[PDB]
Amino acid sequence: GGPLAGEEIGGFNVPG
Repeated sequence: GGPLAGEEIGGFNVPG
């Protein structure tokens, strides 16, 4: 949840 990645949908982290 959020504008980047970290969750199944979105998140707060880069997809690194």
